Amino acid sequence: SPYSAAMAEQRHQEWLRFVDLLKNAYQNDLHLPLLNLMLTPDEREALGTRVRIVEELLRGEMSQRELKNELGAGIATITRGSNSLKAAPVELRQWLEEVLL
Amino acid sequence: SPYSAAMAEQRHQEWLRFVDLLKNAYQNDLHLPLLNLMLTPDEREALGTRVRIVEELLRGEMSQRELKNELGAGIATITRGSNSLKAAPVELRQWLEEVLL
Ligand SMILES: N[C@@H](Cc1c[nH]c2ccccc12)C(=O)O
Ligand SMILES: N[C@@H](Cc1c[nH]c2ccccc12)C(=O)O
Repeated sequence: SPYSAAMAEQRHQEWLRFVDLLKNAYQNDLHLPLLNLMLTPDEREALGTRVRIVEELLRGEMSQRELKNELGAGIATITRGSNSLKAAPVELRQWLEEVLL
Repeated sequence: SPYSAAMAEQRHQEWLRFVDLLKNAYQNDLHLPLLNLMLTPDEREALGTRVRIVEELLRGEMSQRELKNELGAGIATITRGSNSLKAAPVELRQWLEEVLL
């Protein structure tokens, strides 16, 4: 059932319903309460850490091992982060270099 | 070590940086690739489902058991959603009723 075409199309629309919800929360300055509701504390912590991983990977100064030890993350976490950043569109990465660095 | 005011301070700074990066991404129409970068596929799926949990809990029509069975979720997931909703500030909750119902 989970691997069906119907379940996949529903999943895509459900995700975008969240994205649009959050867009509107930011517009009405309800983003912080919404994200407190919608996420667990450990998810929020992971997201704060992932920002630093992306930042430091784009910066290119720390090695992936240095980065793991600085953040208390596992090597595999850093590697997933690196894989995802490698796959990101150029337009995002270019912007991230502007705003994160 | 993770259980200190210093680490709580740092975690919040890091979380707010994510929140503000994403705020900025929405302003620049880069939210979609940023969320693809920063979240896993199971995380996005879970967020899409949690929007439905919150929607159906506010609607008040389905029982929590009906909800669990419709979404293929555990009872305890529905319970966590219900707990967070009961604790939500009224401004957030009223706005969710507005936009989701
Ligand atoms: N998009 C990534 C999410 C992710 C996992 N670990 C990370 C570490 C850093 C940055 C992003 C990530 C993925 O699907 O795997
Ligand atoms: N803020 C909630 C996140 C959550 C977990 N499961 C949910 C189900 C529905 C809505 C929100 C949630 C929490 O910390 O537990």
